[PDB]
Amino acid sequence: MLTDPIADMLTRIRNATRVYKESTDVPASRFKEEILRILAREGFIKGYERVDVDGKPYLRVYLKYGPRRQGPDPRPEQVIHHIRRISKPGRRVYVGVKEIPRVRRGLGIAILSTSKGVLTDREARKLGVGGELICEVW
Amino acid sequence: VKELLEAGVHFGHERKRWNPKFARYIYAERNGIHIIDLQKTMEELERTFRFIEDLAMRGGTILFVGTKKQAQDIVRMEAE
Amino acid sequence: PITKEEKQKVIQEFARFPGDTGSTEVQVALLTLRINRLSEHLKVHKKDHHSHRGLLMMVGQRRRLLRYLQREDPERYRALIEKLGIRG
Amino acid sequence: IAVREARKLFIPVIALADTDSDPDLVDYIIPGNDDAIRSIQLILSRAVDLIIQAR
Amino acid sequence: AKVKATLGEFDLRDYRNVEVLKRFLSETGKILPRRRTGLSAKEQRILAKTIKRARILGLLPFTEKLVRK
Amino acid sequence: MRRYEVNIVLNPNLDQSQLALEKEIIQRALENYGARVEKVEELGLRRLAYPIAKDPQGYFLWYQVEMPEDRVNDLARELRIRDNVRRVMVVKSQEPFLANA
RNA sequence: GUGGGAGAGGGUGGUGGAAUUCCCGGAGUAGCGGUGAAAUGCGCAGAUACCGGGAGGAACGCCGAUGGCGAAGGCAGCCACCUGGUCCACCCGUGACGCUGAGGCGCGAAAGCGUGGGGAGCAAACCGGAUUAGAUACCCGGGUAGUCCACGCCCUAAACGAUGCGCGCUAGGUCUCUGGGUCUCCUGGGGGCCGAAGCUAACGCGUUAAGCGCGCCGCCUGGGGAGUACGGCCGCAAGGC
Repeated sequence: MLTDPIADMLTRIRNATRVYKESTDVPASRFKEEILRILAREGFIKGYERVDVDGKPYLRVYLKYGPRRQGPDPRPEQVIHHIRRISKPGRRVYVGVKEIPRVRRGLGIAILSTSKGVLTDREARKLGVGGELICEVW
Repeated sequence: VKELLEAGVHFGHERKRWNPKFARYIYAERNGIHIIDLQKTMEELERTFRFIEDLAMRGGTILFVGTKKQAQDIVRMEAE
Repeated sequence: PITKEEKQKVIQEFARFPGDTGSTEVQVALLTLRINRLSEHLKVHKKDHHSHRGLLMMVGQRRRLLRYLQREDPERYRALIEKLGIRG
Repeated sequence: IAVREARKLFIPVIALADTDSDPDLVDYIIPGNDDAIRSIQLILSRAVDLIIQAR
Repeated sequence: AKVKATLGEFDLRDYRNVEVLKRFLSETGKILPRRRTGLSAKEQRILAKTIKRARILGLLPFTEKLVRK
Repeated sequence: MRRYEVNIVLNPNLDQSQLALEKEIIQRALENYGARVEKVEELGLRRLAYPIAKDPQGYFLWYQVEMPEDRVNDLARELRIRDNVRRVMVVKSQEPFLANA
């Protein structure tokens, strides 16, 4: 049984991005849409679209790669090197403003579900709110 | 086209040998054989010829490496 | 073997509405019929350990569905339990 | 082996690839036939003519 | 040759069709494998069952002796 | 009630009197056990591939019957009481799976 | 739910053939049997090899498969009956009814035990022969328990895929078993073999993952001492946890 949808979506993005596929399909929801919009605005993915697969509402994610490399293994450099899930079912992680982590000295991002919506760590610190720590991406 | 089509350029191998990573070039499958999209052949050919001409006019050296059975004579004659 | 006719009579007897074959009542009734037949069979044939697994799975399924129905709608649950004579 | 050697030394690769090949290892690719003497003849003759003319 | 090939249309489940079932036996009263018959797994299974049934009825021999060395 | 086939292999060395006698006996037992015949086929005498009851011959009777399942076993145990009947085979009526279509 | 499919899945009744052994009948003589070689052994009270008629017990030759079914341990002569799981198509009904699951309950090869039956073949222990510094062993001739059936115990294993279960995602090619379709070939499920990405200490695994993730359970923390001692629980006992 599918126990965690968000981990599913992140894993779908990861598995896709590594066999250098171009787009991917993930079941649609409001929360998933929020995470996708944050990813897109941050320039991590080319962008997301709402589509229908046999009636079922799906999200198509268009994925971003680097320039083609030279020499052996010329596969383009990844834009998403590493994407995790922090707070999983069976162990929920919540942090205050003081405890908001910094990812790769700011080169990466961390996504929060704060009381004022889904925000990056930067925006959450700026506003001065905390909440669930969803994922780290760099 | 109009030279490629008559030369049998757009004829590939059967479904038993096609490399998945090549799928982006295949037009359609006929009678158990794989047919190459000649259009994409056209754009790619234009690109490669542009590169070749630029390198040649710059004075670069190009090496021909074909060691099949039939390709030997053609490679020799063209390279010479 | 459970005949088509008996199955149909049970379905038409426990249907929520005419043309229903999937409600909790229908499923529980069919499970009850299967359990009855298998129970008597195992009562006769003692050393048939393989069919006992089928019986256990059937009983578990029936209990799960009954739990769901009781959680959702109590009146229907009590009506069904009294009608089928389960746990009594 | 030739292609791998060319990759290792940072040398551009031009190939007359067909269905049973990996396009990634080739920088500049000509998706066509590798059998069919006529196909080889056309492609190579055109390339050699372009070489000769643009000298 | 193959026994199925050297035959017309017939029904495998006929346990009394002796004049054809006699063909699917060796010189010794044994069922010929799929190498010698040339049938699918399903057909071969049905054929073996039918041969056994006919052998029970006494139409076919359980064992025989080859007249050779 | 289901559909079945019944095979009786009985003594070849029975004259007309004994043949009709045993025929009537088995038939009477047949309607006794709630059977219902659709057709009767007699194949006369055929050569066996091995001796049965010290004899190389046998008389074949074939009845496509229809009767309740639960009694079938009993029926068989009745058809085997006669000393003159050598073999009884009751087989559920299968389908003509046509080979080499 | 409706329409279908495959199978050594299980239980209960019956009946089919070819061996082995013993009894009897017909003949029929001088050795059979056994080994690397030989004896022990059976035979002149008629052995062995042949034919015929009986009795009884256990196992199912070809098909047979690198095959199928089951949650495992396991399951194949044939027929009937009573039943379990599973797959495909139609997407017809309900509306999240779900996954895992410490304890508990049940099943669990072989060997072993208890109460009865049965006993053809094989064969622990045992009795002889042979080989040999010695064989208390391997080889040979006999031979009880046991191996078989009913009920009741025992509960272990190299109980193995040495790989817990459920779900989703990530190139393909090939060989098979079994369904539906518009049948050149597409579309489900199962069993194998090469191999993308990836993983691994390596071997190797790789859509039936040992990859990328999630949920729950069970285990591990140097080798001996040691699955030992002790205490507890379960067993008629051996013994098991």
